[PDB]
Amino acid sequence: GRCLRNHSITYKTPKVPYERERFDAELKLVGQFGLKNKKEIQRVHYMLGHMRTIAKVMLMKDAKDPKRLLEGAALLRRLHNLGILPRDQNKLEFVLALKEENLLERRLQTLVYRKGFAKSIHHARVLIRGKMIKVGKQVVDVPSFLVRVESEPLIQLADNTP
Amino acid sequence: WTPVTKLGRLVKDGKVKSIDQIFEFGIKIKEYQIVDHLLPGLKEEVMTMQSVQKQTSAGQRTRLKAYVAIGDHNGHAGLGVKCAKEVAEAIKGAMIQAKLAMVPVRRGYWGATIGEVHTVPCKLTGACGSVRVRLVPAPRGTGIVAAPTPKKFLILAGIEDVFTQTTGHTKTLGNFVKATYDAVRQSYGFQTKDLWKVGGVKQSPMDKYAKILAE
Amino acid sequence: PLIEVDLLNPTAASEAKAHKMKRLVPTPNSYFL
Amino acid sequence: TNFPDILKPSAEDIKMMVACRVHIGATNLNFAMEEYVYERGNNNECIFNLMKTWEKLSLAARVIAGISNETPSDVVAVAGREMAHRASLKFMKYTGCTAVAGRFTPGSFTNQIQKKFMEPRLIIVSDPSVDHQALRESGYINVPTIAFCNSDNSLKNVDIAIPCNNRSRLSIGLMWWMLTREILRYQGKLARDEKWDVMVDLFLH
Amino acid sequence: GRMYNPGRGISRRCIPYRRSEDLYFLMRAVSVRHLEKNKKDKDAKYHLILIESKIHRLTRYYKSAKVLEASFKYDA
Amino acid sequence: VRVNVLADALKSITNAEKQGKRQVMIRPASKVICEFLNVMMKHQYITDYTVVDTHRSGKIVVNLNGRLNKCAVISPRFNVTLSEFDKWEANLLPSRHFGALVLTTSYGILDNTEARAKHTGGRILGFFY
Amino acid sequence: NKKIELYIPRHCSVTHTLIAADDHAAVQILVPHVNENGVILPESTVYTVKGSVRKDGISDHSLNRQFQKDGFLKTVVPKNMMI
RNA sequence: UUGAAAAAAU
RNA sequence: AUUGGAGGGCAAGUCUGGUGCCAGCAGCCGCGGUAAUUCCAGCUCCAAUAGUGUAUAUUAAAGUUGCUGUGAUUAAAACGCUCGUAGUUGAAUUAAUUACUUUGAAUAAAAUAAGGUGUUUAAAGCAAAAUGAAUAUUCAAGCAUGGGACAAUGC
RNA sequence: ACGAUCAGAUACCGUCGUAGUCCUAACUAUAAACGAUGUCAACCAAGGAUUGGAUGAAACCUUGUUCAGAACUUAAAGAGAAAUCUUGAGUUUAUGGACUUCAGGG
Repeated sequence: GRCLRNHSITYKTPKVPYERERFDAELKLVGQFGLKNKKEIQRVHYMLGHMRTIAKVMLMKDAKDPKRLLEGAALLRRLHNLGILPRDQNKLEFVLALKEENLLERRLQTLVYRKGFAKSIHHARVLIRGKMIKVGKQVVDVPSFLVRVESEPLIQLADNTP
Repeated sequence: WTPVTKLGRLVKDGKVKSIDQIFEFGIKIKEYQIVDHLLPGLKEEVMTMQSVQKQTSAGQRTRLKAYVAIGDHNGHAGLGVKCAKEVAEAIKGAMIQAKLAMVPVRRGYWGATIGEVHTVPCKLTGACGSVRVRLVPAPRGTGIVAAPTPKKFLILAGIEDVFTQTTGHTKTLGNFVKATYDAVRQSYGFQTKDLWKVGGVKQSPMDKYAKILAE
Repeated sequence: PLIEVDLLNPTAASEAKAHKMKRLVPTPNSYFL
Repeated sequence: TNFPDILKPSAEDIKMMVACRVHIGATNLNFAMEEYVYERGNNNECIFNLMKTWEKLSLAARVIAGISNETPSDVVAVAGREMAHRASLKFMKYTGCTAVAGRFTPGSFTNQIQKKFMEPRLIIVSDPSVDHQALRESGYINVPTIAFCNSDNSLKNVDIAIPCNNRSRLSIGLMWWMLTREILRYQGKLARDEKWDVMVDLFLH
Repeated sequence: GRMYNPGRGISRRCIPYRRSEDLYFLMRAVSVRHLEKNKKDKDAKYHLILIESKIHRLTRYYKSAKVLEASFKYDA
Repeated sequence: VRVNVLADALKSITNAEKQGKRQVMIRPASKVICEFLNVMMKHQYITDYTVVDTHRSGKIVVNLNGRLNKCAVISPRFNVTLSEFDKWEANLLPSRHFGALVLTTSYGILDNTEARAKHTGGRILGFFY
Repeated sequence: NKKIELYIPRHCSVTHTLIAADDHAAVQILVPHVNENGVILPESTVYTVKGSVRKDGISDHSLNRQFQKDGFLKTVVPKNMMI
């Protein structure tokens, strides 16, 4: 090793570089959210696969397993307040059933769309990047902000940002 | 229209409502119009176009061989092959064979019965020629981990999660789909633990309704 | 063979034809005169 | 029960069965026909059990009657030997069952496009050794078969086998006569309390 | 099968279901070692090795069983 | 020679079932063979069996009922830790709801399901679908 | 809503094994119950035989082990041949 | 009885 | 905002000028001898994007190094045959160690998986608005202990 | 070494003929040394016949049972790329009976 500070990757390119079925199925999602490139498709995919691993690994063990009680509940607990999983779904099996549209729907470009500020999802990029949007008490210029459940009634416009 | 077989008349006259009832008693579908009645809106796909040749005294008698796989995503799929001079006819000729060769696709669970079927019930292997395809159940999240050739067939059968291992000359596309179809074809032939009980007794559709077709 | 019979209870003739070591309970074919 | 005392073979019925040497089978004995053979003749020929022959014949006729009493045409009888045709056609007339006299055209049960395409639900063959083609067709249509099998004929694709001499001339007419009478007897069209008006010689070659 | 030849003989004595030295006999090796007069008999020179291999296998076992003294050794 | 008596018995049973036989014979009756059948009997994969005494490790007659798809012995019995169970289930069994392993432990010849509750490991003997 | 098993497969009475959906050699024999007067009745017993068993010369002998046991036959099969 | 050979890519 | 490409692998042109088996392209099959979908170029769009090709090398592909897991009649591959030491494997049976198996003890951190925490998100950091994860270990050995079915050691 | 045949023939065809072909002693250790199929063990469809014993009938021959050996025929079954194999080349992605040798594109 060289450096004491840690680093990590967020997106991995697909194994097959060319598929006619994997471009429309991406533009149908890229055009739905008005993203910039194809990284966020993989970045959301990488995040979903990350949490899918723990649930799949934990599901193999019995209910009385101590790690299932501790790590399994802590996985749902984080998944609950993040807004990915509705509160009424409280089983480890529902984590695998989650798709990539759930995490994409919690992006700030999608939350401000449903609040009534940007008519088009492409127009919301300027508002978030221009610092017109404040989440409670802090200005935000990162469109990929995944809000929590408590902050859903808390996104609103700022007050004459510089 | 105008069936010429005993089972065909029952389908036309609205006596058999479900295709699975035919699979129960081993009745062989001999008219492709039967499937077009009980299974409307069947998804369509052409696997490949392969040209074969025969050397003659004057030249080569080239013919086009078409593999098409059809089925509904609810647990039915088929596969048929036809060779003909015309490209359009080869697809049409394989259309009938695909309908003629329907088979149930048994699906099951992996972890628990929390809703709907997603994977195969148990491990299966397709006994094609050199190509052998093995089907392994997978958890809910995992998609169809397979080559582009059998994955497109597994989509039409309704299976959404599966693990596949392959062995042989998989670059032969004709044997690849044949192996995939063969593995699924014997899904209902493996006596698992949940099929021990005999169950109820049901009369055959061709015996309850035998008198209506006797006149 | 192919026509399965009762292995537990063979007929008297069935055990009178087979090899002595191949009977259900092997017994000698010799006596003491 | 399922086999009441009424269907016991009358001594008159046995009297004619031994008259035609029905019990006398071929020399070579198949492995599947050891049970039906009581012992061997002086010149090493199988002698069928007369009691077992009647018991199999009655069971064979019971299945045909239960299936030909609402759809008589669904039973198809084929005749292989050049002489066993007359008994087959007499069986066709007196029961309404469809019959094939001479050579069996291959693909008749499978080629639906063929004009002469029958789809029976029960096939009766007079000789499995000569009617192998008809028996082999049942493997593609899920149709059970009944055979007048002999001591050496291979019992492949047969479901009900009647141990009887199928190479002589009197026995061929007799067994089909016996089977025809029982089929009517089970149906109630001719009770056992009387004697059949037709005679055995009407079925002969 | 047999120890050396590929024969499979199954003839066995059959003790009923009711309850109411070889090393010396194998030295056969002496009788063959006849080889003095028939020197070209390569067949006997092969079976003699087979016989002597048997003796060295029984002696290898009778020593462990403590039936023969550990200084035992067969020779001509 | 007869290295493994259990291997001979299990292959005889699998061959008989595929041919559709009703009963099979096993010549050498060992305590491993007898208690192996009990694990299959407790799961109703066979009806019953009968040990016949012949004073020479007598024969065994087993009655089968159309259920044993395949029973196979395993090359020398690997030491299996309770954490190593999941590796063997994912390899030797078709599905998590169908198959069953057989392990010889200090608490007798158990299966994979009843050893997990018993909380013990042991050498793997075989499996039966 | 939907049912997880598309259909309940049959069971061959000879080997007590599942019947394949594409097994075209498997037959179904129906033998009818007879009354005291020796005249058949609508009630009958459904017998199924797997195709593989048929092609060996075994379907005939195996049914006699089922016919005699069920009472439809008396003395075709001896005692030691019954299991 | 004798019968050797037919330049390269299309 | 560039690179590579627009015959197949593999997404993208049945467009136009010359060259005429020559220049050349081409990772493999291949395109070029006068009407080139591949050459040198003109227009257009396909993949990625502050990234993008090449050359070399580790890994997966590779069930083409096999414990899981290969092949040996004919594709490569059973010694000409037998004896034989080391090595490996060894029938049923019984109502002092070792191995196996289960728990612990103790075992540097960093790193892997993570428990929490709006560095505004994220990489990060253990910080802040008292907490330090029990943090799970640790292959192979060593100590203690519950069990003796399968195993080896001679009585 | 001759005589033919041939464009040539130093070969096939004909005649003659040294080593060799045979035995003894000592070397040599290779063959398409092949069943191109290692050795030991368990299971395994149907049939005729054969070599050598044993056991009943029949007064070397015919016939029943059984053991060991060289083999043969049928299969809608099993395996395989197929040819074919079945006293295995079957019991194998449903992959593990024991051991040894050998192979890694040309």
